Amino acid sequence: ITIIRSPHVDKASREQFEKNRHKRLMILVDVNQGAIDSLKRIKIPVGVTLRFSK
Amino acid sequence: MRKNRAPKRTVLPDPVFNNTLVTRIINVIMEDGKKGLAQRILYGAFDLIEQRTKEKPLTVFERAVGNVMPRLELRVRRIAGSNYQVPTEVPQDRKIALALRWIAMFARKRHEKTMLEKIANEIIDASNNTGAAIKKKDDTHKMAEANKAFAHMRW
Amino acid sequence: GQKVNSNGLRFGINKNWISRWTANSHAQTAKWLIEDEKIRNLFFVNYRNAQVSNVEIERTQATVDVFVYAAQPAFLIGSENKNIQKITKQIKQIIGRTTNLDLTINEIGSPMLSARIIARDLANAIEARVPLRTAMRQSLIKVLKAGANGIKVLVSGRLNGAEIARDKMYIEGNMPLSTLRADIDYALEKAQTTYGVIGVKVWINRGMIYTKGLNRTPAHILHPQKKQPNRQ
Amino acid sequence: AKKSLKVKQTRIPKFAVRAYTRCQRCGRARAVLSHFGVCRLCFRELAYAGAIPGVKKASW
RNA sequence: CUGCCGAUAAGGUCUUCAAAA
RNA sequence: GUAGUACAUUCGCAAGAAUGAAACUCAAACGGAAUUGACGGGGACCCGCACAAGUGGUGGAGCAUGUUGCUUAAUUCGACGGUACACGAAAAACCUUACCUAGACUUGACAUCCUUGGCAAAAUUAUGGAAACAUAAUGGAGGUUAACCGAGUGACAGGUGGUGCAUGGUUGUCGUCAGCUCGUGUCGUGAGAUGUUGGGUUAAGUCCCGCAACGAGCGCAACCCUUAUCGUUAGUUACAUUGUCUAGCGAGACUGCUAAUGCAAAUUGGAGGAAGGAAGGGAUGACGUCAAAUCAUCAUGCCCCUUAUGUCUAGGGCUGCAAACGUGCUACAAUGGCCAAUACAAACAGUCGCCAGCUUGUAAAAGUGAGCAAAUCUGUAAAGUUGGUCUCAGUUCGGAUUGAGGGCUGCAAUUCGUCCUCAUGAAGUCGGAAUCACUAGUAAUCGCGAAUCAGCUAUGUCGCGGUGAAUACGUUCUCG
Ligand SMILES: [Mg+2]
Ligand SMILES: [Mg+2]
Ligand SMILES: [Mg+2]
Ligand SMILES: [Mg+2]
Ligand SMILES: [Mg+2]
Ligand SMILES: [Mg+2]
Ligand SMILES: [Mg+2]
Ligand SMILES: [Mg+2]
Ligand SMILES: [Mg+2]
Ligand SMILES: [Mg+2]
Ligand SMILES: [Mg+2]
Ligand SMILES: [Mg+2]
Ligand SMILES: [Mg+2]
Ligand SMILES: [Mg+2]
Ligand SMILES: [Mg+2]
Ligand SMILES: [Mg+2]
Ligand SMILES: [Mg+2]
Ligand SMILES: [Mg+2]
Ligand SMILES: [Mg+2]
Ligand SMILES: [Mg+2]
Ligand SMILES: [Mg+2]
Ligand SMILES: [Mg+2]
Ligand SMILES: [Mg+2]
Ligand SMILES: [Mg+2]
Ligand SMILES: [Mg+2]
Ligand SMILES: [Mg+2]
Ligand SMILES: [Mg+2]
Ligand SMILES: [Mg+2]
Ligand SMILES: [Mg+2]
Ligand SMILES: [Mg+2]
Ligand SMILES: [Mg+2]
Ligand SMILES: [Zn+2]
Repeated sequence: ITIIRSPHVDKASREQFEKNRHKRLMILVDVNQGAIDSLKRIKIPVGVTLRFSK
Repeated sequence: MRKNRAPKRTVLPDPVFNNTLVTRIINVIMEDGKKGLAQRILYGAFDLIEQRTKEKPLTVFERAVGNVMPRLELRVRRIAGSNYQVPTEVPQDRKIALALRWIAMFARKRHEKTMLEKIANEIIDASNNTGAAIKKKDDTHKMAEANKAFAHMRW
Repeated sequence: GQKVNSNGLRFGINKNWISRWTANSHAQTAKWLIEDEKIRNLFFVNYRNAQVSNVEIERTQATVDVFVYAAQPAFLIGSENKNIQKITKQIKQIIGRTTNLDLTINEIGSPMLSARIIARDLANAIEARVPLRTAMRQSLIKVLKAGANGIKVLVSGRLNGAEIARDKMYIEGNMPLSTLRADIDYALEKAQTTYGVIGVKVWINRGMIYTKGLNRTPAHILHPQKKQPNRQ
Repeated sequence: AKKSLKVKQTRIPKFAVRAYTRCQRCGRARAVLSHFGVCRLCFRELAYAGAIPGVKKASW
């Protein structure tokens, strides 16, 4: 996103910002309760976002 | 105020007649950044040269371009009123470059038809020292000869 | 000339974000963004006698977590946990009853070398008709005795009620602003004086961070203990 | 004339095309970022304090 | 290495202070 | 200052010489010396697309947009050399909107504080209505008042109203130029000087020497991001012509080695190396100047209005037009116009969306309708290659303007949306004096995507890739 620095005039002076959506994939073959029950105590730090697709 | 001499990019040996100079004139006739178009135009003119002059196109091109090459260069130097000119010996690299620039400039103004025949006619017309590029070279040479006196003072 | 915000130049490299949440949609990204500003402004504008240095906000799909660092948490706590209930109701009205709050006061260490409370103390002194030269010097000497690096204080405004605005700065030590590895904490405050507005800017140098990482580590809260509660 | 326009923007209009987007922090109408609901000069202040997670300065 | 090359309305801020810490 | 002036006197052929005031007027003087800056059509040295060498443009024509002036009920306000003029405005039909004409309101559309109850506001259907708003209806989530719905009620709310010459905050500019200062000490009666100036080296007040100076701070440089080679981890939604590709970590380049010369920093050459001497680009912009810009992002001292400069709505206006300028687009053409076939990208974006395919349509598009919450599905790449044709004409150039018929968005396209089809075919054949940008994937040029957005002659802005040059001898002139 590009935003003009100045309040009123001088459109030429415009700063920039970025926001990166880092992405990873991880596919589990077979889980079973032995893994699933242990999966309940993981506590994922807020920032990370999950897309569980079953 | 710069104290540094600029580098130089390679000239590249031509891909057909293996005569570097062909690539330079290709770049000179370049317009709109079309490498493809320029090669086609130029190459077509050598084929027309074959059909007309019955001689080797590279030899004709050298005989035209080498004949057009000037010797003296007049540099403008104003002091109080107008400019007294100064004849100086131009380097070899600039000699070929200036020759090519004039060849292209008078070629894109001839009364002829498609620039293939236009540019083809200028080079064949310059191999016999009778054309438009020749007159330009003649004029600067005569101007330098007239202004021989101030050649000693340059700056 | 104009300088880039010192805090804003070091965000995402050596400094973490004061609010860490991911919203659902572009409509829910605006509500969750203005609301946290109200909460932070609430803490800062009122409840000032506490020296609140920074308030962080942590939100999930529906659970709001607040981490509030202060130098004197007794005023927030109140008499046998009175003022505390009041602030909870304040926070609930701003975000909504439908969510879950987990406000957490956390007492702070080394309160001096923080540009927020210093600016607040500076602003209070100017509003209290205290002479400007004496006020900055006492704050400067106490901060240096606290055991930090150079501090830069710029106090621009209608100085001493004058009709022509001036500006007074006082650097004392190495304040490398162009350096990224340095830990510079910056804060700005508006001293509301009867003759107008006074802008105070405090640059503090708190050493060099030679451990690479987007922080995730405390900053001048570690030296003494840091606990207390009100959480769940 | 600012406060009345802010209140009117929150209120629903009688036509769908009558609805415009105004900054939620201040009341600026033009140059509003729908991705954040924040105008260009409030987004700078918020970005320089770390309130919006992930908006760091760019080097490209 | 001496071409040429003229003009620019009036009155105005700005240092408050070291008594001292 | 009057003024070496006037009167009187002496000398002189003459011009004049000698002598020599006052009235009036000012708070100082074309006073003296010295200091810090600025300036010089004064020198010495050094820098930058500055000049020079090239390339493509602008000023000429048509069109888009902004500005000056004029007009109007209003053509809202601000920006005005460089540092304003495709600027605020990253979307003016209604809304926006701050302007004008009208129709309506008064502790008010919004808020708190206080005595006091909650057994609502909405939305929508009727009638009158330009719509505001009124009279009637389902009397409404809920939670007993939480929030709000109110009554009573005066403090007051409200102002895009003035002052950016009262300010805070933010920004342009010199300028990414290499500067600006402080502590201690010394010299000088003093302003002040020293360090910071000398000699070498750089992009650099970068460093090394010298040195009544010794040190320090801000700036400079490096630490940050990105591109260029490789190693390691991982192998689906990439690859699957098997090791590309994507993104985590790490290695790599350190004047590290050598030759020359310098005390030393350091300069040049060579070696190896993907990369050599700031390897390319970005973020990063010192004290300060211009009382530079913004009270119309926001906040705020002070002044002004308070049944009106506040508020709601409908219509008009911000789109005018004898004119001038700025920034861009399209051209004046065979390095091209038109038609057919056809190869090769990167980045970004997408569930009121991207929209594949199919059917209809001369077309914009409509209907059906899967797929995709995304390395999976979608957003046709164009220049370029080949073939046919035009044969240099105001034309098969150029598209303006104008008439008609259609499509989309939206209550609504007349003021004032754009697209398609048909019809017409202005000027313009390289543009005067004078000017602008650029030192390689750069200029030039061809497409693609995103932001604000229901839609928008954005040809604007921010990005991505395809093709891809010419020139730099030098500081004599020119600007800083
Ligand atoms: Mg306002
Ligand atoms: Mg003259
Ligand atoms: Mg006398
Ligand atoms: Mg005199
Ligand atoms: Mg002087
Ligand atoms: Mg030139
Ligand atoms: Mg023009
Ligand atoms: Mg004209
Ligand atoms: Mg105007
Ligand atoms: Mg002004
Ligand atoms: Mg200006
Ligand atoms: Mg309007
Ligand atoms: Mg009820
Ligand atoms: Mg009750
Ligand atoms: Mg006001
Ligand atoms: Mg100003
Ligand atoms: Mg000395
Ligand atoms: Mg020295
Ligand atoms: Mg730097
Ligand atoms: Mg001014
Ligand atoms: Mg209207
Ligand atoms: Mg306009
Ligand atoms: Mg453009
Ligand atoms: Mg053809
Ligand atoms: Mg596939
Ligand atoms: Mg004509
Ligand atoms: Mg045409
Ligand atoms: Mg119309
Ligand atoms: Mg012609
Ligand atoms: Mg350059
Ligand atoms: Mg072009
Ligand atoms: Zn805003």
